Amino acid sequence: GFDSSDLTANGERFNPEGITAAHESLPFGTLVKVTWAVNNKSVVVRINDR
Amino acid sequence: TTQEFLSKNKTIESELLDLLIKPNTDDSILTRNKQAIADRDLFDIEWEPGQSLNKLATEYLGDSFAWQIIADANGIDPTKEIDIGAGLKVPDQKALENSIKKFIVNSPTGKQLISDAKQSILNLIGVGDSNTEFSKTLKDCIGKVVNFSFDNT
Amino acid sequence: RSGRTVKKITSLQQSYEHWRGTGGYTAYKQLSGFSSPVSYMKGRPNQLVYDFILQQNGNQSCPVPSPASGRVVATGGSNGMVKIDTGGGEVRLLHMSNIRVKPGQNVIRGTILGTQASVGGTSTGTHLHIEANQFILESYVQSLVTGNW
Amino acid sequence: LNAPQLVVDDYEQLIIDSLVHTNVVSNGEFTDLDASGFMRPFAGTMAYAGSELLYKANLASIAAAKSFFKNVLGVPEDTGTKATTTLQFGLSASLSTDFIVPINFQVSDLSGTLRFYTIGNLVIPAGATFGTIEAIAEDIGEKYNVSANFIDQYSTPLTYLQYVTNIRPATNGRSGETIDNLIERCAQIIRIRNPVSALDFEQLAELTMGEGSRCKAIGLLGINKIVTDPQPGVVHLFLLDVNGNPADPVTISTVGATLQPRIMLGTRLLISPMEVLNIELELIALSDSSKTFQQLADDILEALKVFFNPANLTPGEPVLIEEVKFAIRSVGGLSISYLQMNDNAINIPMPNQWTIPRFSYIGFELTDSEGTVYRDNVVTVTNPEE
Repeated sequence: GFDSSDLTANGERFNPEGITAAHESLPFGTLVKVTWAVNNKSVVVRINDR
Repeated sequence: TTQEFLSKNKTIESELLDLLIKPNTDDSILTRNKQAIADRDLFDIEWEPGQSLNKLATEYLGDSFAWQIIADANGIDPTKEIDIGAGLKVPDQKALENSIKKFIVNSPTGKQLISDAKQSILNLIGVGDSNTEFSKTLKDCIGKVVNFSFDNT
Repeated sequence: RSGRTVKKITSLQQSYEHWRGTGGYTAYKQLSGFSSPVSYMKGRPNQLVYDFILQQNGNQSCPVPSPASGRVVATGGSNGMVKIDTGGGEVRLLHMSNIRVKPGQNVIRGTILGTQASVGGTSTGTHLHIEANQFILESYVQSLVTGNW
Repeated sequence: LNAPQLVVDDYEQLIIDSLVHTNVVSNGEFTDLDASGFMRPFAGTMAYAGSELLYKANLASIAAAKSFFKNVLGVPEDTGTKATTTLQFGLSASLSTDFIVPINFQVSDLSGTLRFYTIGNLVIPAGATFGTIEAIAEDIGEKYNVSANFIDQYSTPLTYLQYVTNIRPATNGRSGETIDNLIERCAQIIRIRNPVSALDFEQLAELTMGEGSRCKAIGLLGINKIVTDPQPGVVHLFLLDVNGNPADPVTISTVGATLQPRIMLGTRLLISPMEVLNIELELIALSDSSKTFQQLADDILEALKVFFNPANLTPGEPVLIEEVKFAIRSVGGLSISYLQMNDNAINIPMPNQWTIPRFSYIGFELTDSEGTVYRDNVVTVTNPEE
C-alpha cells in the first residue's frame, strides 16, 4: 500500500524507486551504506522515513 | 479513468468564472469628453455674421487653437454651418483647468509625461507599508504613509 | 541496460550496448575486444554512446568527473545535459543534476561537472548517459577505476 | 487589426504627388516636378505637416474598434506574465518545533542574475525536514523560464536551512500577449453564452483550466470512446493540463464542477484525460553557411517547439509533413533535402479524435558548401531512461 500518495516522515512523497530507507533511530538525511552479504554489494541509502 | 457530471444549479467553481463582461468607462476615444462645465463659467453668446470659432477663441480665450475648447463646450461639428442668432457657449479663461503638461524632470528615462501624478512613480502610497489593518484605514482617510514614531517606551 | 541487470565493469571491453533511444539513433557494430556489440550514434561511428551508473563507496549520488578536457558549450535542457567541445569532437552527458559548470567555462579531464542525482529527490534515481569517442570513454573508465586522472 | 487605409501619408509620396498635382492644376505653367529639386523645401514643409496629420486621421476606425473592445467589453491589458515555479526547501536537521521559510524569500541560480521570490510563508511541520512552495520571477519576460534543478542558491543564510531547489521548470513567463490571441479572446467573450458547440466547450474548459491548457470536445461519445456507437445527450471532454500533460483527476473534477451549472439539463458530461503521440523527426538539410551548425540546430529546435506547442496544435488532426517542412525552413539559411517522421516520409494520422502530437526527438544531418556534414541527435522529452 505504500505508493506515491503516502508521505514519508521526512515530508516528501514516497518514491518507491528511490534509493532510500526508513531507520528506527537515525536522523533524516543520514547516509547509510547497506552491504548485502550474498553478493558483497553495497549501496548508500538516504534515511528519510521512519 | 473518466467521470460523469450531471447538471447542477449552483456551484462555486462556475461562480468564479461567471463575471466576464465588465463595462468600465476608462480612457478611450469616446470617454475623452466626460467632464462638462456648467453655466457658472460659460458665456451665452449669439452667432452673428462674420463670426467663427477662430475669432471667438482669439477674443475670449486669446489662443487661436483654443477653439476646440469652445467646440467641446457646445458639442457641435465645426465644419457644419451654425445659423445666425444661435446661442453658443464660450468658456471663460478665468475659471478653467490649466492645460499645462506635467513632467518629472529627474527620471530614470530623463523626462516623462504624467497625467495625474498618482499613477506614476511619485506615488509613495505603498512605501514602508505595514499590512496591519490600522494603517490601511488611516491611508484611506488621510493618506498617512510613514509612522512618526516606533518607540519601545 | 534496460532489460539486463546492472553489472560492475572495469573497462569498456566488458559491457553491453544500450537501447535504441527515442527514435533509434543507435547503430551496433562489432569491434575487436568488446564482449558485446558496440553502440554508436547515427552517422557517427566514432562517437559511441553508453548508459552506466557511477558509484563511490556505494553511493550513486557521487559527483561526476569530466571525461574529457575542453570548453563547455551547453548546460541544462529537458534532461540534465552537459556538452563539451574538445576541439575535434563533442562529448555529451545526460541525466546530470546540480550542474556546477557554466557555458563557456574551461574544464579539464576529471573536473566535477555535477551530480548524478540531486539531493532534493528530483526523481531521486537515474543513470549517466555519455556520448564520446572510444579513446575518451576507455580512458574515462580507466581513470574512474584507478583514480589517476 | 486590418483597418482599411483612408488616405496616403507616405512622406515622399506626398511630395511627389503634390508636385505632379501642382503641375496638373496650373495647366503646365508649373514644370518643377523634381522630387529633389528647388521646390523640395516647400513641398517637404507641407508634407511634414500633412503626413503627421493624416497618420492620426487614419487611426479613426481602429480607435473606435479598440474603444468598443475596451469599454463595453472591459478586456484586461496583458502587461506580461512572470514565470512561476515550485521550490523545495530542505532543512539541516529534524527540528522539535515548526519551521517557517518567510514569504518573499529570494532564491537564484549559480550566476545570481535570475532571481525568484517565494509566494507565501512555507511551514515545515515539526519532525519533517522538508517543505515545498511556489515562487514567482523577479520580473516579467521569457528569460525567466528555466529548467528543473536550475535554481539552487538562496542569498539570506537562514538558520537550520540547508538547501533549496526547483522541482518544476519555470514556465508561463511572457513579456506581453500577441494581438491575434487578444482578438480571439475578445471574440470568444462575445460568443460563449450557453456552451453548445465543440468550440464553446473547448474554449470554456481551457479558459477555466488556465493559460497553457488544451481541450477537445466530442459529441455523443460514451465512456467506451467508440465513435460507431453514438449516444445523444452526451458530451465527452478531453483535457491537457497547464503543464502539457494529460489532466490530473483533480483538474478533471475542477473543470467538471465549473461546467456543471452550465450544461443543458438532462444531458450527460464526460471528462477524461487526453492522449499524446510521440513524434520522431530526422532532418537532412543543406546549409548556406550563413549560420553556424549549432545556431541552425537551436533555431530549428525553437521553431519545432513553437510548431508542436499544444496551443498551436489541434487535437485529432493529422501532422502534415509539408507543414513541418515549412516550419523548419522558415528558420532560414538552409535548404531541406529530406525529412522523416516516425521512420517515414508520409503524413501521420492520430490514433483517435483526442490525441495531440508532442515531438520528442530530432536528428540533424546538416551539410554545407565546404562539405562538412554536421550530424546530431537531440531528445526533447524529459526521458530519464535515455
